[PDB]
Amino acid sequence: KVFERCELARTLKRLGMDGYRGISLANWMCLAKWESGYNTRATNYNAGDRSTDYGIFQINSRYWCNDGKTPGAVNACHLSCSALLQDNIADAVACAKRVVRDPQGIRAFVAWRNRCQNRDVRQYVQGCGV
Repeated sequence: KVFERCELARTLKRLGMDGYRGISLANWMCLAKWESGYNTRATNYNAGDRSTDYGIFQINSRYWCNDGKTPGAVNACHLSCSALLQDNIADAVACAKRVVRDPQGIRAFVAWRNRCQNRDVRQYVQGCGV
């Protein structure tokens, strides 16, 4: 499913993402935008280390979810990577919350460092009623 901007913002809000571990909803929106374009079906294979990024937040199969074909997988979210390709993002959100519980927090997602950090991110939630 490809989310409309405000539809996604309200959805993340309901799922308890606003202010989770000090991360604002606008920051989460910026992350989703640049990781997948708000597309839950997005996948990206990393030929270098043989891992794959899954879903709206492009969560990696080496550390977070299990796809059974990634060398040295850890499955920290204790989830099948399949769960990260659903239209319903509850599982993706639960896993994203797990990711940011590590020391790095939101910094764990490189895309956030490149496109969101130290930038004006209000634009992502404006007009959404969140």
